[PDB]
Amino acid sequence: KFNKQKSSSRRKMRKAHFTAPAGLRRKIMSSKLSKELRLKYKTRSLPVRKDDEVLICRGHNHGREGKVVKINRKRYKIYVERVTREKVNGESTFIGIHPSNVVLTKLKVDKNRKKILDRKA
Amino acid sequence: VAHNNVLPNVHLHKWWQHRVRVNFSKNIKKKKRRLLREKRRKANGGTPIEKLHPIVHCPTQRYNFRTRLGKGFTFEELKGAGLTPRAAQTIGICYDKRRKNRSEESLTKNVERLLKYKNSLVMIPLKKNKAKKGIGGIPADADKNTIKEFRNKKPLLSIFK
Amino acid sequence: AVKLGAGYETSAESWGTGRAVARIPRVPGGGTHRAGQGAFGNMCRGGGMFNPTKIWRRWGRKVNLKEKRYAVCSSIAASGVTSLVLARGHRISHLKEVPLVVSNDIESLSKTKEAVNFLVSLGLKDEVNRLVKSKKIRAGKGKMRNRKYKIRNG
Amino acid sequence: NVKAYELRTLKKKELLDKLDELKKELSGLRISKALGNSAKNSKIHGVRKNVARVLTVYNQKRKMELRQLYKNKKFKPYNLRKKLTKNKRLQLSPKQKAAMTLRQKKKVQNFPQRKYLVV
RNA sequence: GAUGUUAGGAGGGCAAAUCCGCCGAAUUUAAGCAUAUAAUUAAGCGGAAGAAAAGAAAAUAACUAUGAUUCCUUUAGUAACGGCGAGUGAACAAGGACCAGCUCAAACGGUUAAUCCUUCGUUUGGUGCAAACCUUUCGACGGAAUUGUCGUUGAAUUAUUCCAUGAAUGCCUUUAAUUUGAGCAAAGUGAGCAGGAAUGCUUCCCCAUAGAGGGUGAAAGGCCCAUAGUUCUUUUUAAUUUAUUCAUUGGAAUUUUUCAUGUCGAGUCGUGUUCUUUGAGAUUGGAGCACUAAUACGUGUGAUACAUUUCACAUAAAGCUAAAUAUAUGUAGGAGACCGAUAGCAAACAAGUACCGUGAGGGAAAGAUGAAAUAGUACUCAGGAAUGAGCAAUUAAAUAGUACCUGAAAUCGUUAAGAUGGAACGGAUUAAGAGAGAAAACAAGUAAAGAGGGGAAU
RNA sequence: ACGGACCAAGGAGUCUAGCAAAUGUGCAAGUGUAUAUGAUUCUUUAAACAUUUUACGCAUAAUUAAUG
RNA sequence: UUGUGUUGAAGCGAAAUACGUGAGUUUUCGUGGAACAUCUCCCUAGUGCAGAUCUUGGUGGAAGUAGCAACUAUUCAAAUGAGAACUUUGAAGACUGAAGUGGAGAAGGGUUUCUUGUCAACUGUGAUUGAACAAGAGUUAGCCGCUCCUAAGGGAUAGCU
RNA sequence: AGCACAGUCUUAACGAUGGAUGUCUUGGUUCCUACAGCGAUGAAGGCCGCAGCAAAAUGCGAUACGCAAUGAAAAUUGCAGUGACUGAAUCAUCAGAAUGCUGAAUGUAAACUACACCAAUUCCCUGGGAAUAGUGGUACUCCUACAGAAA
Ligand SMILES: [Mg+2]
Ligand SMILES: [Mg+2]
Ligand SMILES: [Mg+2]
Ligand SMILES: [Mg+2]
Ligand SMILES: [Mg+2]
Ligand SMILES: [Mg+2]
Ligand SMILES: [Mg+2]
Ligand SMILES: [Mg+2]
Ligand SMILES: [Mg+2]
Ligand SMILES: [Mg+2]
Ligand SMILES: [Mg+2]
Ligand SMILES: [Mg+2]
Ligand SMILES: [Mg+2]
Ligand SMILES: [Mg+2]
Ligand SMILES: [Mg+2]
Ligand SMILES: [Mg+2]
Ligand SMILES: [Mg+2]
Ligand SMILES: [Mg+2]
Ligand SMILES: [Mg+2]
Ligand SMILES: [Mg+2]
Ligand SMILES: [Mg+2]
Ligand SMILES: [Mg+2]
Ligand SMILES: [Mg+2]
Ligand SMILES: [Mg+2]
Ligand SMILES: [Mg+2]
Ligand SMILES: [Mg+2]
Ligand SMILES: [Mg+2]
Ligand SMILES: [Mg+2]
Ligand SMILES: [Mg+2]
Ligand SMILES: [Mg+2]
Ligand SMILES: [Mg+2]
Ligand SMILES: [Mg+2]
Ligand SMILES: [Mg+2]
Ligand SMILES: [Mg+2]
Ligand SMILES: [Mg+2]
Ligand SMILES: [Mg+2]
Ligand SMILES: [Mg+2]
Ligand SMILES: [Mg+2]
Ligand SMILES: [Mg+2]
Ligand SMILES: [Mg+2]
Ligand SMILES: [Mg+2]
Ligand SMILES: [Mg+2]
Ligand SMILES: [Mg+2]
Ligand SMILES: [Mg+2]
Ligand SMILES: [Mg+2]
Ligand SMILES: [Mg+2]
Ligand SMILES: [Mg+2]
Ligand SMILES: [Mg+2]
Ligand SMILES: [Mg+2]
Repeated sequence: KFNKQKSSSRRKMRKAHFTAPAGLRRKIMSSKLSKELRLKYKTRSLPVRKDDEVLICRGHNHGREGKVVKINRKRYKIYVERVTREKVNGESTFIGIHPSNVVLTKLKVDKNRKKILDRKA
Repeated sequence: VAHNNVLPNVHLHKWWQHRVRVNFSKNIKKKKRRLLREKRRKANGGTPIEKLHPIVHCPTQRYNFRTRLGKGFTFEELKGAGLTPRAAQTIGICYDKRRKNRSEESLTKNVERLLKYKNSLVMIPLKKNKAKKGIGGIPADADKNTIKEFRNKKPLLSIFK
Repeated sequence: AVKLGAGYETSAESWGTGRAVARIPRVPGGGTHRAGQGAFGNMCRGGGMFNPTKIWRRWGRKVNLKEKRYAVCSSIAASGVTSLVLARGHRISHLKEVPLVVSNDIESLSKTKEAVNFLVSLGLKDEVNRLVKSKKIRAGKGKMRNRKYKIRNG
Repeated sequence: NVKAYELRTLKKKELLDKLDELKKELSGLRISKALGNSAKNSKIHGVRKNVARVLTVYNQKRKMELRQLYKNKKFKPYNLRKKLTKNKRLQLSPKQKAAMTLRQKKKVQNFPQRKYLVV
């Protein structure tokens, strides 16, 4: 806003969003952590990895908790354990949820994650 | 051409569109210039970005009465001041080898101005602490406390106008 | 301003009269759907617009400094006058004095919340509410030119 | 699937030997692909990558040795020379640019652009 | 002088928007057209840079004089030029932006080239992990140079004061900025309704140095990215801090007094003549040719040719030089009271692409399913197959089925009603139909008793 | 007489320079702050504000080829 | 400036005891699935179409009409197949008639060659055929050419312009 | 089981055809800011390649949709395969390495992968041992230096 080096322009922003590199995608697919988690760490939001257990707030399944099977940076959607849905053929696939509509509980924690937490602190 | 209008004298028979400058950049350009000036001032810590110019009388029968800043002080005036040209150049003052004096009064005025300027100015030493007297015209190097005091006071730009 | 060579980058010329087609310039050659078609001219697909817009149009308007000053004065006067203010749309039913004068303590406020509270205390609660309400998505293509929201002036 | 840091230590001959082996392997893979097979068709890419890495390592080593050989000595092979834009190369060194005539230098020494706080 | 695949090097081409030379039109205007005008333009060719070019007075002025260029405001649409027609058209001053000056040649120095360069080196430093740079002084062996490099900017001589110098010990601090990348970054995922899904509607909360913008299954300050703000590091560049001692080689500015009046750019200026260019007018600049100078008492300007003479201002015929100034090119940012897929670049898409032209060249059309195809049509029946149908199936929605958003008009199909003797439609006024409708086209209130909603009094 | 098979979209007195009268507005023997500077101006801020602790334009005088 | 929206916006189609002299405005139903207004004032514009042998894109009547008439000419049976006048095989009858729809080559073309598939479109009728589409595969030289020489000529070296 | 003549024209409903309108929009547009040369150290341009399954575009160059290194950092995915539990999978950065053949193109040539000539060249190990017909170089003008001849 106040710094005239970064563009406000809507179109530009949209372009950036769509064409972001993988790292950028990873960064922007962050999710809110639970109240307890927040209390524990000065962190408000973390980029969600694989073995994180999440609770969904928005959508058709607005309360079904479960671990994340896969995250998709191409479509900006994470996939939960039991958000299963049969396709037309009958093949079972996961319903993709945007990280915004989800709040994470149990955290997958590696050295990198620890470092990130420390940085946040 | 028709009716009682002035005869058309709009010189647009050439490919004028090829050379239209619209100054959308005016105010912004000015701002930029100002910024640059500020930067320069900062770089030249304490010293004034502006150089001393002598008051001179404008030529022609129509501007004769008016006086304005001329570029450069003339050897004679420098001499009067008690300054070398080179020394003057090194300091704040512009020197003009080509300008000549035909007015004694004018010369006197110029020298007075120079004197005033000299009085106003305090010289920071070339090497730190080491207080040494100037060459030919340049005054003296003052001590540190004095310099500090001077700095604390507002640098006036009244002489340069 | 539209680009200078817009619609006119073509070498198209008119076939003349005896071909049973209008005499607008036509794109030369063949093979393409573009070949044979009307060239420039405001009526033609892919033509130049009528009077293409130019940077040298007068954008700014010089106004007499004095005039400007006068205008400012008038505005100030209006602001002083409660009725005028009311007309202008501000919710001034709950304010004692409309030339609103507040203590220098205001110049030192450091928190938006505090400011809001002060405003509320003054009587502008309603006004504030209105302002809050009035952020809304603009009708039209403005949305696409960095003018997405419209907000009333408090 | 050998990576760079393991190869920096190995002698050049050994590296060469490794490379040849890799090449041979690649050839075999290619042959297999050519024949009616799809078993190890995806293994080849990795091998190729490895080979490339090896080549890079060896090349770097070669370069280093060359550099060592041609340390100083005024002129140098144009590759080992500091490759920079032609214009820049042409351009005089800053020192050269600076170099003033003697009288000028003297003048500078005498009357430098002094700071003259005006109050 | 040739010659060398000798040793070391450089030029060539691409790219142009601004830039600098050349070269060079015509359409056009003059209501014709020939001078003019277009235009010292386009094209052509050659050359540079981040700017280029210009630039340190053979300047203007006629003043109480100004003082390199450039650029802006202005002079000024003025002086002037112009079949004195159409048209064209400066400069000085003045107000600014910015301001910077200089070195060759010539004079001088022969108790001596004091210079310069190639190659080979030699040894203290400072950074960097390396790679590398960055500086430091010192000699060789060659050359170049007396057809002239370097010092001096008249020459000495006095007083004054600086500047370089080298070694020991000495310190490397505190900030201000400025510019790069970084992190960190306030507060709801609360009722209820409707919905496929809130970011909506009510209502109870808050945060805001952050209520730009984007995303998120509909409008979100509080869901996420980012934003306001800061906390580092990067770039340099100011201020502040610590300098102190000893060695003398060299130089400089004034200031005295002597003595010296030096030097100052030639097929060049200039004139004549031709052509061009100019606002330049008995020629403004330039150029070709012919002629061809003067030494500072010179000779060149001082806008009418000339003679005789003043006066004022300059010091041509060698060169360099930052700043302001310009950019439709390229890249990278940021914008809009701009355009919204026949618009906007030709090009929102595998666009300078397909395709056309022998070739120079020409040159398109073409975006959108949904929130989600990790819901893209399963299955059954009829079909050679496409397709169709389903009691089946994804979806909120398939008349959203990939030619997929919305789906107009022309045109065509089905159904119904009607009309119909070589047009049809139409206007005016009815008519019979066929649809529509109740907000004037009737019923306020009163009573019995249900369903709701309110407001007030105490 | 010409143009029009039909339909949809596009499709034509515009913009700048200077002058003019008209009218509005401010100021008014003045007026216009030109460039440019200045700011406790910086999302908007390419605007707005300010004008140095006798600039110039047009007008206030005309007239003459002209010294005037 | 004060509002309308997923209890459905714009648009579109039909209308309406609708209002306006009129441009229009407003409303109802249906579709639609996301925005939309300002008339409170005025500010700005690439601002209003029936025509331009207008431009572009679409669509008609003509019209199921003109036509699908050079190269003498086909027929029967069978096969493949969903389906055969124009695919294949046999049997006739025929033509091309060595100045050949025969062999080879050049220019030009560029995978058209070949096998196995094969039919969305194309193959102006059909088509199971194909120079179409798909997957592969195919061009082997000391001797055949190019490669070497010079020709008309061309591009340059030295100059000179 | 019956019954409408047909056609032409008109109206309404529901469809076809078409892609208008509306709504969008990773594009343009102008303006502003900032920087601004690439090349014999082989450029721009053009060919030829390069993926496991690979046309175009995009990216790259015989190390060929990438290598190293740095900063992130668990995925990548149509399948096959490769990785994590951090020089590895993927990005970003890019300084190191590498950069086919050409093209100013520069050995002579050019509808040639034609042809000369001078170096044989290259790699390994701490002077030998391996290799390859492979790699360099050789244009024209010019400059400085050197060389030995000429007058
Ligand atoms: Mg256009
Ligand atoms: Mg609209
Ligand atoms: Mg060149
Ligand atoms: Mg000429
Ligand atoms: Mg004419
Ligand atoms: Mg005419
Ligand atoms: Mg040109
Ligand atoms: Mg250049
Ligand atoms: Mg220059
Ligand atoms: Mg001027
Ligand atoms: Mg005037
Ligand atoms: Mg002219
Ligand atoms: Mg929606
Ligand atoms: Mg001279
Ligand atoms: Mg002329
Ligand atoms: Mg004069
Ligand atoms: Mg110059
Ligand atoms: Mg277009
Ligand atoms: Mg719904
Ligand atoms: Mg529909
Ligand atoms: Mg939609
Ligand atoms: Mg549709
Ligand atoms: Mg006619
Ligand atoms: Mg007709
Ligand atoms: Mg027509
Ligand atoms: Mg229209
Ligand atoms: Mg008026
Ligand atoms: Mg509307
Ligand atoms: Mg128009
Ligand atoms: Mg029309
Ligand atoms: Mg009409
Ligand atoms: Mg048409
Ligand atoms: Mg046939
Ligand atoms: Mg016969
Ligand atoms: Mg016959
Ligand atoms: Mg044959
Ligand atoms: Mg065949
Ligand atoms: Mg057929
Ligand atoms: Mg076949
Ligand atoms: Mg084919
Ligand atoms: Mg033979
Ligand atoms: Mg030969
Ligand atoms: Mg010959
Ligand atoms: Mg020739
Ligand atoms: Mg009938
Ligand atoms: Mg790597
Ligand atoms: Mg790493
Ligand atoms: Mg060659
Ligand atoms: Mg040949």
